[PDB]
Amino acid sequence: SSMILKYPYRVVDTHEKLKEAVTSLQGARSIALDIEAFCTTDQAKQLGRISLVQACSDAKPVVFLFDVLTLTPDVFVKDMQSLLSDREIRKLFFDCRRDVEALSCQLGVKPEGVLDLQVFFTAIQWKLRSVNRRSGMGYVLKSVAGLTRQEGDSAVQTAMTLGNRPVWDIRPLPDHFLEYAAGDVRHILLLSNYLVGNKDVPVDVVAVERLTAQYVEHYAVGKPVITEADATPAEVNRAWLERYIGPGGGCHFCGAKGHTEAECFKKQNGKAKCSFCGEVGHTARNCFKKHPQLL
Ligand SMILES: Nc1ccn([C@@H]2O[C@H](COP(=O)(O)O)[C@@H](O)[C@H]2O)c(=O)n1
Ligand SMILES: Nc1ccn([C@@H]2O[C@H](COP(=O)(O)O)[C@@H](O)[C@H]2O)c(=O)n1
Ligand SMILES: [Mn+2]
Ligand SMILES: [Mn+2]
Ligand SMILES: [Zn+2]
Ligand SMILES: [Zn+2]
Repeated sequence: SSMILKYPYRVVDTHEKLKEAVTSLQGARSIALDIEAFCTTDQAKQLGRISLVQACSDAKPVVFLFDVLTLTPDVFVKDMQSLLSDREIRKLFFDCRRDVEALSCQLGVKPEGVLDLQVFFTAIQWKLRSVNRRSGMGYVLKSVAGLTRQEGDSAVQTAMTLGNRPVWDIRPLPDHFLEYAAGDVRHILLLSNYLVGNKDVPVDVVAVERLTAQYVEHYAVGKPVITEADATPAEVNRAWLERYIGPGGGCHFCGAKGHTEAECFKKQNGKAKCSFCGEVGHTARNCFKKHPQLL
């Protein structure tokens, strides 16, 4: 878990390095994936030109940064297609919608065996609280693993937030861009250890796989997606949650949707609080301090 965050990045920008990277990823059970794309003038939904594809698997302690721009999409696809198409190797994503659209549109490939960890988290929230909101990476790492992320380089982040320039076109890439690019795939693989193969997780992995497959089918159609699967960008389709995860949950104490019994203020505020000694759990009439004859 802690070891994954210390994986160094290896830039893959030659045919020789690509063949070696493929060989490693071919022996994996799970591969975390992400993309860095050109920032657009529109700042649109559809990702710009693919610059990097980031990969980090369980087979080797390393983050591959595939320079798709240098290699070209044709070279990258020829060596990575069957790997991406192999359903026996799980492809991990954190919000896969735009990435899947980009892989379909720009690279001509639809990945198989996809698991979307953002959707996984929302599916847990649906099961327990009838909440269909998508949460950011920082929130999910905190909530699931207890970690607080460092946060990205601010000059890198400001350049992306401005969106007046491609940013990821420039070669060679400076180290603080390469480190920024490598960050999310480390976090994704780390999250999979907490969410996948864990009996305390109240949703089955196969159910989230099938829910993720609906996203992949919707977003990998060989062309730009006009109609979104979700009502707003920061939520998950409720009918899809109903179908693949089941009914939404709620508080077992007060009956309300939006929180669990462990978070319930009505439960905690409703407990007996001793007016004489202040302790929760008994009243003053049953207090041993106030009434030592009881002890
Ligand atoms: N405009 C938006 C707003 C949110 N989102 C998604 O919803 C998540 C939660 O965003 P908020 O932090 O705004 O709640 C983001 O991490 C992102 O995946 C999006 O993709 N587009
Ligand atoms: N943690 C929480 C959150 C909400 N609640 C209660 O649940 C009810 C409905 O919650 P919302 O206000 O989120 O809709 C309210 O009566 C609120 O006080 C609670 O008792 N504990
Ligand atoms: Mn992404
Ligand atoms: Mn990223
Ligand atoms: Zn409650
Ligand atoms: Zn007392």
